[PDB]
Amino acid sequence: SLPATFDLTPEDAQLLLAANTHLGARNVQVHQEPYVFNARPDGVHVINVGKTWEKLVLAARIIAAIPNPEDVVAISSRTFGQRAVLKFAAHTGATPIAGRFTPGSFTNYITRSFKEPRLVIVTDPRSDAQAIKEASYVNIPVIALTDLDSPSEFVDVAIPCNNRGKHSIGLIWYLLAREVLRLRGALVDRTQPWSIMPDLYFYRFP
Amino acid sequence: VLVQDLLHPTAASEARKHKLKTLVQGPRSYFLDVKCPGCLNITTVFSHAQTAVTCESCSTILCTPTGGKAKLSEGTSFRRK
Amino acid sequence: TRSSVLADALNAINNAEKTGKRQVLIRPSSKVIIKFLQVMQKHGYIGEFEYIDDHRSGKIVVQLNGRLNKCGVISPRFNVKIGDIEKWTANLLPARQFGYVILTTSAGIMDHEEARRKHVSGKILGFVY
Amino acid sequence: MENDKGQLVELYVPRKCSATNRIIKADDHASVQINVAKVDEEGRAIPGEYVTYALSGYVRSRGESDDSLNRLAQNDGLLKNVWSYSR
Amino acid sequence: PQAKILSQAPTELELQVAQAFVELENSSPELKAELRPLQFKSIREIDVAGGKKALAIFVPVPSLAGFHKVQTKLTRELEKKFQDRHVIFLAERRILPKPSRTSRQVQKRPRSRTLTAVHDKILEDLVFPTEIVGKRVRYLVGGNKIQKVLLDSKDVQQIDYKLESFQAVYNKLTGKQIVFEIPS
Amino acid sequence: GRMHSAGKGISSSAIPYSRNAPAWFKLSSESVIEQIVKYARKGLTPSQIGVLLRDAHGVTQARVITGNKIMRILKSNGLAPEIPEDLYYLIKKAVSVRKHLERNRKDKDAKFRLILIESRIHRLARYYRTVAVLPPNWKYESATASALVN
RNA sequence: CCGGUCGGAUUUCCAACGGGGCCUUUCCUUCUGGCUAACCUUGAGUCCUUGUGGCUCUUGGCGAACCAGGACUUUUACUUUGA
Repeated sequence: SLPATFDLTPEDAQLLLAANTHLGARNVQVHQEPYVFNARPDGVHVINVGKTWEKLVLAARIIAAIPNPEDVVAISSRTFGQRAVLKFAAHTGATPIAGRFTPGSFTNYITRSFKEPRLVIVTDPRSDAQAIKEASYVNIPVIALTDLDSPSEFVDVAIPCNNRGKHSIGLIWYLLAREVLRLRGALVDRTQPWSIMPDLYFYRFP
Repeated sequence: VLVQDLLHPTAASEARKHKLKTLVQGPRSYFLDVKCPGCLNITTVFSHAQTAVTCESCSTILCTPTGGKAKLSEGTSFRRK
Repeated sequence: TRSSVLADALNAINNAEKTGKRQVLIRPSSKVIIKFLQVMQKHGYIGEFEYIDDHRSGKIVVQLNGRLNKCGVISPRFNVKIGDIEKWTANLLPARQFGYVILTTSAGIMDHEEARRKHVSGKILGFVY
Repeated sequence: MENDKGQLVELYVPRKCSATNRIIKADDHASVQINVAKVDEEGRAIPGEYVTYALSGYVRSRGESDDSLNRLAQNDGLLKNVWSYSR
Repeated sequence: PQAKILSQAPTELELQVAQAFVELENSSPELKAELRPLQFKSIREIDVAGGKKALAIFVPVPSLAGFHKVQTKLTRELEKKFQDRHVIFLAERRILPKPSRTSRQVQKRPRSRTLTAVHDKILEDLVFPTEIVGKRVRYLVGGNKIQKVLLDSKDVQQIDYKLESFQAVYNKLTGKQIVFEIPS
Repeated sequence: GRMHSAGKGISSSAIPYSRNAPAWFKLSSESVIEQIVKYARKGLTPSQIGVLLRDAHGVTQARVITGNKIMRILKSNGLAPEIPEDLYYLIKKAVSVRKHLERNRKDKDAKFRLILIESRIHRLARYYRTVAVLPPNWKYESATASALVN
């Protein structure tokens, strides 16, 4: 129930294999074993990219199904993501969170940072679980950017990535940000490429 | 996993389980058709055979037994069953 | 060592439906396992099942819906008279309008309403709700 | 539940889960419910239509949530070739 | 040649296959010795779902190994001789009943005459010369119960077109349902 | 789980599924039933026969190629031993520890590994007496250790 | 369902729920006597379209209900109904 315009473009995957985002970590856990294509003799495992795109259009079919586009929240605490969340939330309208999450900010409405979202999008739920654990109290669905060392508790639809590279963290926000606009009607045609350079979403320090 | 087809398991994982604990158990041994250069005759032989056999005519050693599987001798050929 | 086959053929079920699975694997099968199962299947508590055979005593693979709270076994199979079903049934079962205790009775293995209108009695076997 | 005359006499019938057919009570505060968006022939999204999934409190805590999404979604034609029965 | 191959069975429709028996016999000089000393008890005819019929031969019991050495190269000879048929080779077993509690004691019946020990053999001859590698019995929701027979994967090209006819004869003799299934 | 021990391993042969001959057998039942008796005259157990038959002449199981078991064949041809084979091996094991004891006396240990070996013989002997393949006055003793086989 | 009515009939059909019966390679295991009804045998009485029609008369084959001699046949536990 999604036509051939929703299929994987051969030009699109040319980016991903260039971006080195199909190299999982060297220790699978027991829940993410469907996502592994084959092991390399070096010691690394190769993610199935045709799976990581098939569970990429699904998240955008959830993000587009919300009334108010400021009820999505996108969080990072690593340095590598906390530019990419901002330009995501810039021209979509989500309420970004970068740097430090303060504890007790989805409960305890006497704080000034109090929020009551409809989704939560996290990057690295190993070193981020305070937003995971608090969302469990108040019926908040969640979407993650899962590696193969990722504790996948409380986490619904789960984009398989490589959370070690710098392009590969940024790019998955970009393709997600590209796709969410196409569903809204804010663009014109699926087949035309995105005018913005994808290097904008990266991170750089002098 | 919570939902799994237990009745039609994949053949790539059945090869790794123990001899007993597959769906319906069975052997993982076989039989060989070994030949000696001299007598040029055939003799069937077990794979993990635990006695050192010899040909009935060319009284020459064929398979030394040890461990878990028999090691064949040199200067000979074989073929499965 | 292994004394009752049925007693841990129903311990394998609810031990893997408290964790919300959908299928289990029983080993060995029996003539009295299958008929205990065939009375939890004409009432809806389980789905369908298949019988392997491997020339020794087969295994079974059962499909579970969502509807069992507990199924069990009573291990000295005592001797229920006919005035004494309703004291066994006021103790084992959660409410007066559902659930069943099943019996081995001289005209087959059946539940306790089915044994009322045939007017028989026998030895106890287990319960289901 | 309904009396001799016929009318329902509960307070109000509660929501079954969709992965394990349990029952979700008024203090299951991790009981997520998730909508996805139907699509248009041009490739756009209808703003008013959904497909709804309800997941219990404890299929999430063990971590079996996302696979239970892929199992549930793929029966409704949302995905193809990402989940496999015969594991 | 006419009353030979039967055993007190005057009926023309196998007398002609007895006539068909000697016609291949005398034209087989290297075989007519070993095709000679056999017999068969009786025969029966039944219709299949392929818009045609089929034949079932009944042979006296210890001659089964005698028939099996020649079983292939006489089978299709009647198939080209008589049309729209399928010939099946079955033995002829005997089933003693089960002694109830209040019954007069007779000699104790050996296992080879028990009702579940004939039918599992009555499959095995019927699918000659390929082998069964496993079975399953399936227990449905509507109180009905069908089975499933895993066959081998070598000579099945000789037999694959008869699998619908096989469900006819086994249903008629017993009252059971069989779905043949060949894995790879 | 190993009577008179505390080990728990499991390692047997696993009998294959088919109850018929393999397709790579090219002999007769008559041309193989007599190699059994041809080695019985050599004075062998059933146990040594089958392993010698399998590793040399390719018979997987005499149970399926001939209609009977080995001991049934040997009983029909009168080559059967008197005492049943397993019971005899516990006896011969019991004298070799006994013969060690006439040369050793400061072994408190292997004294109490003989009362274990002897204990498995009364277990075996009750069963053989009850099924009546031993006459109901068969008894084992230290004097009958050095009498019936020795 | 049907009420049909100067609650009870139901012409009449349906769903279940328990019970017989035969047939399927397959249950009391028989015997000798009466013995009663019943199919039939040499064959008509009986009265109805005329009958070796049955009903039933006569010889004669029997299964068929009941008494009487049997005739032989592993043994318990439990449960149902009776005195």
